[PDB]
Amino acid sequence: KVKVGVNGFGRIGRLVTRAAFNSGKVDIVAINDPFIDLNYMVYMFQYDSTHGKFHGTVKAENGKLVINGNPITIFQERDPSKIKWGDAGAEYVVESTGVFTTMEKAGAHLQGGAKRVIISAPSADAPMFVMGVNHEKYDNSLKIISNASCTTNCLAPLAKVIHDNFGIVEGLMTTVHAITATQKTVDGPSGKLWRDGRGALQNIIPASTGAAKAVGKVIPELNGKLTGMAFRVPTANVSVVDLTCRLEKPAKYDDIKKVVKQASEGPLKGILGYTEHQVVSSDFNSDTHSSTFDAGAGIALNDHFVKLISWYDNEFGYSNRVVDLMAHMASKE
Amino acid sequence: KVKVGVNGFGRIGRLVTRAAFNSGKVDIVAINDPFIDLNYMVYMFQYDSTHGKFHGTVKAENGKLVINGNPITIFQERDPSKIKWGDAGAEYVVESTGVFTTMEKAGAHLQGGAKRVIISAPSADAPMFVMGVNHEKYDNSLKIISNASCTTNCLAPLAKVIHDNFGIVEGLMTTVHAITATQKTVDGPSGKLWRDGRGALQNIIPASTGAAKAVGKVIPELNGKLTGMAFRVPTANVSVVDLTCRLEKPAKYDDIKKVVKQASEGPLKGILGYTEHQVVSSDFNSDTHSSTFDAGAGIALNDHFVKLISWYDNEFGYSNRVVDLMAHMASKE
Amino acid sequence: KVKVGVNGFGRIGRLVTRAAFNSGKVDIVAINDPFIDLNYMVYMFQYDSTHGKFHGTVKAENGKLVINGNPITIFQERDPSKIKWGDAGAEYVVESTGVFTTMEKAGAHLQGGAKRVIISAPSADAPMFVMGVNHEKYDNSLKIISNASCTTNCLAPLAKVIHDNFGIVEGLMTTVHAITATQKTVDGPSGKLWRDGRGALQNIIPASTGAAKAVGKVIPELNGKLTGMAFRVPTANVSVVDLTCRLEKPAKYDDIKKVVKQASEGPLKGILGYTEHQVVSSDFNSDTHSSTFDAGAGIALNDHFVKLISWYDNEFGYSNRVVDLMAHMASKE
Amino acid sequence: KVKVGVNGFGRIGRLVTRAAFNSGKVDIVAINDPFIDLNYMVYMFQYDSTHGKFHGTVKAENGKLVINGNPITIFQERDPSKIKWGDAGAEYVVESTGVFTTMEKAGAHLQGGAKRVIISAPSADAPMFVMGVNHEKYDNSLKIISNASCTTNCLAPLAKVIHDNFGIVEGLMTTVHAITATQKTVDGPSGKLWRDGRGALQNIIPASTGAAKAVGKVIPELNGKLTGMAFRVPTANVSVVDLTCRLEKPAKYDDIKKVVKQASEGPLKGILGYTEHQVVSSDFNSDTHSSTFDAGAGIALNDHFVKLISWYDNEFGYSNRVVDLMAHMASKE
Ligand SMILES: NC(=O)c1ccc[n+]([C@@H]2O[C@H](COP(=O)([O-])OP(=O)(O)OC[C@H]3O[C@@H](n4cnc5c(N)ncnc54)[C@H](O)[C@@H]3O)[C@@H](O)[C@H]2O)c1
Ligand SMILES: NC(=O)c1ccc[n+]([C@@H]2O[C@H](COP(=O)([O-])OP(=O)(O)OC[C@H]3O[C@@H](n4cnc5c(N)ncnc54)[C@H](O)[C@@H]3O)[C@@H](O)[C@H]2O)c1
Ligand SMILES: NC(=O)c1ccc[n+]([C@@H]2O[C@H](COP(=O)([O-])OP(=O)(O)OC[C@H]3O[C@@H](n4cnc5c(N)ncnc54)[C@H](O)[C@@H]3O)[C@@H](O)[C@H]2O)c1
Ligand SMILES: [Zn+2]
Ligand SMILES: [Zn+2]
Ligand SMILES: [Zn+2]
Ligand SMILES: [Zn+2]
Repeated sequence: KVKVGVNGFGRIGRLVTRAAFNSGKVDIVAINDPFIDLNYMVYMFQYDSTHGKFHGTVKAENGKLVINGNPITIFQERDPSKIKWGDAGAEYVVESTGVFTTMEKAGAHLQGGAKRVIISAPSADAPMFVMGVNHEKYDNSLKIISNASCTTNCLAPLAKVIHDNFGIVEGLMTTVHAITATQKTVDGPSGKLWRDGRGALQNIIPASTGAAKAVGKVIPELNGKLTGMAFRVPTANVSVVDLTCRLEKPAKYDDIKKVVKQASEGPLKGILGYTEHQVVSSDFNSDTHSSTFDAGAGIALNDHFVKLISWYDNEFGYSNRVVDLMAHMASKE
Repeated sequence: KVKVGVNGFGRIGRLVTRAAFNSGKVDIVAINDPFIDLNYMVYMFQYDSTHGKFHGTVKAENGKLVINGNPITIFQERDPSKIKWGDAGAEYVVESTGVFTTMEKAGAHLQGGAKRVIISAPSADAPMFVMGVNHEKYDNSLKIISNASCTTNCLAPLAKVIHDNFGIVEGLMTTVHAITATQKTVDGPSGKLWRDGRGALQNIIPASTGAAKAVGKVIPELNGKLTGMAFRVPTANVSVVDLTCRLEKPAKYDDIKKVVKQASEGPLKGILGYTEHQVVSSDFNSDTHSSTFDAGAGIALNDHFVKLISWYDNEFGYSNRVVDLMAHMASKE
Repeated sequence: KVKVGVNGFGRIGRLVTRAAFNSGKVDIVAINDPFIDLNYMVYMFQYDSTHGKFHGTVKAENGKLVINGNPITIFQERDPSKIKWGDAGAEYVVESTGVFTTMEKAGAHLQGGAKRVIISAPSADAPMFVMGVNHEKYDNSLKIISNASCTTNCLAPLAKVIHDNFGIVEGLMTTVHAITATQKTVDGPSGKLWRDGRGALQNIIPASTGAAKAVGKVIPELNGKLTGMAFRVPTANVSVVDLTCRLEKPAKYDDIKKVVKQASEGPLKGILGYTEHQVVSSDFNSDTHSSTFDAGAGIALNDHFVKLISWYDNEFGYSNRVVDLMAHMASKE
Repeated sequence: KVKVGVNGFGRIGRLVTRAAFNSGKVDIVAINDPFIDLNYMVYMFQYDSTHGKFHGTVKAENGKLVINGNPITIFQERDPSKIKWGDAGAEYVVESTGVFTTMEKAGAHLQGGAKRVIISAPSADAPMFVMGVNHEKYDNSLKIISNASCTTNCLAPLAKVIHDNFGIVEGLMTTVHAITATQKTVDGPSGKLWRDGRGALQNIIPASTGAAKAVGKVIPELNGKLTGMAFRVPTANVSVVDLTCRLEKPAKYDDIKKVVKQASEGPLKGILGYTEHQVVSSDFNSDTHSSTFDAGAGIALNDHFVKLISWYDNEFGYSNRVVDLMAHMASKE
């Protein structure tokens, strides 16, 4: 129902578009990318090394990108304030380039007639939402918002359930994360982040992440109670979170399993998964959950100190949450 | 000085043999491996995908393996009780096949004339030793011992320093671990451990490990205070430990850095390393430390709750510790 | 329609089973594998790192493996002459273990009541067949046959078309081949084939193959005119043939493209594919063609000397050809 | 003797610098790279994922990069015509950015006082030289020259020997090539070469190359007689050439081995290697040969039609040839 524009046709832009057409919850009507012409867009959308060939039809016709017979207007503007979203009918714009994450910069899309802007990344100052956690705090006065990061969307739903039931005193998170586009095939320049320049095929690479701290924004009672770090490893997709936390109320591991499984079947269905299967990362490729609790992999030292494991398709889970968030916003109009 | 036999000419058997000849601390005089004949041993020892070509000479001569001009008796026995270690002059035997890790099974080497046996792996019942941590507890009545695991040798020196200075109330460990010979190139059978059969090149694979619990055997005061788990990831060598612990006495992260650095320059020199450089895993390939604390990668939530990161070459550090252990044993005879 | 037993539930056994149910062309009614019990079979068949979760249902019930509601008798015999195929109603048996590839050994399945045996690998003595090339030479007198290799199934249909139209004077093939189960995660023992023991993740590994020579068996006119070799590279699936040949009749590259495309739309439809897209190996993952000609990738030096490139999913193409061969056999009785 | 500046401190720029300090044949006195400042250069030079830590000392002092006690002037200019090479005493400049490969663009270094320029890549118009093949055709009138590509340096020495002894009528080349810095970690934009944008970890990627045709420039008698293509595969370093050629004179494979071994021990020593060992790509990491003939890997169809295999460390062999070529140029002044 709501008509959507996508700024950037990178991994996130293309998979948000894919999720939109797969789920049908929103209608994509425009895309902007200065570095990718129409014929090339067709190729990049249709073929995907990680998620396979698109399920449906894609073609160029009359200067438009036509996906499942739905024509999409293509822009090639470097300056977001110059994109004519309004003339194309785009109401919501997904800001997925990674370089306009502030209110100031993302807000440029409004000048072109966009009504609201969803930043598909953390923002220094735009309000952040995580589906299943605080999305009900959204309201119509908000024209520029953020859907946080893939890792925060993994951690927050699980932290919510654990905190609601047992109370997190403090927690430290590690994420073992699949490689991304910001990394390098061989040792190359990454001036602000030296480790991240090192060859991605050859190395386990430690990295900082604000994702754990960010959970404190979407779950205010956990402000200051979580932090963490990441390791990048040479897999193409799917990542995993390891949350080590101290609990205030006693929590037998079997009681933890019960409340997570109950959450996965009710209010967080589709967002927080639960499995007891002997899974490995490839079993979550193209999985649309934000977070899937791995009952078998986690371990408790005692009833107050536990390590909890949750898998996430860092591409597909997040992409589908952007769509879900827009669908929720549209329902509130 | 002490003459050594190696059972199992694998990753660890070969690299123990390299360490012995590179350091000169022990003399290898016999090798048994029923799945590698003499001419094949020359090839497997000389060329190493991970650590490069052997620096030295290796050839087959008169039915012996000759390394740097030293002849080595070669056995081809499946049954360890049948290996004639005594005839070859092997006084200590490194049990590095992976399949004889109880005192009962490893003790078979005594029937062929070995005086002592060092199991290159955790043992359900053999006393375990970690160089720098409890090796001075070894005494001459122990004919069969264990050098623990690569992961225990990483965690224990660091845990020793943290516990000695601040005390560890409780800790949970994750290791991000390189692939090993027990894993599979593509999805295949592993009936006792289903996740471990899944393709190692494609997957992040959670795995159980007793390594953190074993730290409580080499540091008795930590008995019951540590446990953990592992993720196998697609790198051919070098692993990393992530220790999340609660301290009984408060420490600023700078205090922790100070005492670890001091330990690495003094009593744990060569065993525990310390760095502030922007390292990645390949920077530790062929590094002979048991453990190298990564000061920049770690993070503290508060003065009592911290995540400490330490790197280890799981092949090369451990192999050198096996040699160091035997040298220390021989000094006690 | 024909009822089928599978000996060995491995990459090929499982994917033959998956192809049978996906296509519906034969009915699997029995499976034997001593190293994978019933509950483990469910897991190994349902989850696949390479091809994703099975599209359908799989469970254990009443001692049977049930796939899409169809019950399958499960055997656990090490000795093929003891498998009761007849009692389970299996008429054809796919011998996919890799260790019974001679007529003498594969013939053991006839003792337990199977009528015909199809060896899913080259055989020293069983007649070999490639669908689209010589399958019409099959006849009802043949009780034990071979479906050749994945590489032979890629090369032969392409060779057939080129030879039929232009005449191959001589040809040399290279295949760049994905890793397989016979390879090793780290440098390990492979006594008959030393290079194949070297770590698969770390190495390009040259290997001998009789695949090109074997084309001269399924296309007798090409006996002695083709041979080749392979390079194993660190990808989990999908391989590619590079055929360099001298042609007797002049052949502009556009003429080669024309006759290959024509073949792909006619007698070889589903076996030999044709593309002009800018493809890479992952675009062929789960592609059921034996061979897909890459028009853009090949190159001609002149009208008589050309290099032709053809892609193949070595797992899925071959599996589907085993099923197609059995369906063809069944149509003759 | 000759003093050298390096433009572009990348894989080749850094390894040229390493090769220069290791061999002592030339003196590096200046480096330009606008994307790598002085402190970062220390780090990038000292640590190398592929070739390990620099053996020697490296530090920043007084605004100079100091390698083994030798100070190097550091420039940060995007525009090559603005680099003050003369002031720094740099007589020859290695042009290794990958973006100034024509004589007109590379000639910009003369404006800042360089005397000669060596392009570390093929050039559309600069004369190309391969050490051991046509470097004696260099003369003092050539102020801007090219060292060709890594692949051309592998193929040309081998082709010289084969052509000299047996005569190459025609040949077709495939190179199975390690990934490079121009490739992408995950599917991303490569608008001119779509396949090259596809994830390098996940894919075998076909690519065009002028390397075989270029052999016809450095060996004029082979003009028009060779072409070829490449497959990029997921390994971080070391590549291999597969040369399929028709010979005019009969050449038993043992005779081919004889004359290649002879060349490797005499006129082409240090450039063309020869092995009969069971090698794999990692055995050539940091190998300084341009080309190493793999006797056991090649195969003959008959006396006039053969496939010859040669390995090359695409980073390290080539970097050493750049240094060798500059020292030879200096000897002609
Ligand atoms: N690889 C590491 O990082 C590492 C580190 C610490 C400890 N370990 C442990 O060392 C031991 C060996 O591990 P690995 O990585 O070297 O494995 P590996 O497979 O590379 O080597 C084991 C070997 O022993 C041989 N062997 C098998 N059965 C034998 C028998 N009956 N008699 C004699 N030889 C036999 C095999 O042919 C092979 O060479 C294991 O217990 C392992 O858990 C490994
Ligand atoms: N994987 C490919 O790309 C491919 C392609 C074409 C042909 N092939 C051929 O198919 C055959 C199987 O190859 P794979 O890739 O599936 O290897 P695999 O290791 O995955 O399969 C072998 C299976 O056979 C089982 N097995 C072993 N011994 C057995 C016995 N006595 N009785 C019953 N089952 C037994 C094993 O448990 C295993 O599951 C080989 O001959 C191979 O050359 C493989
Ligand atoms: N890597 C190989 O295997 C190999 C082998 C032979 C030749 N080459 C060729 O050598 C050249 C460099 O290749 P590479 O693999 O080292 O790539 P690279 O990306 O690792 O290095 C390029 C370097 O040049 C720098 N640079 C970019 N623009 C610059 C500018 N205007 N001025 C100064 N520096 C600039 C970059 O920061 C980078 O450090 C290319 O032409 C390549 O084709 C590469
Ligand atoms: Zn306190
Ligand atoms: Zn036979
Ligand atoms: Zn019938
Ligand atoms: Zn000084």
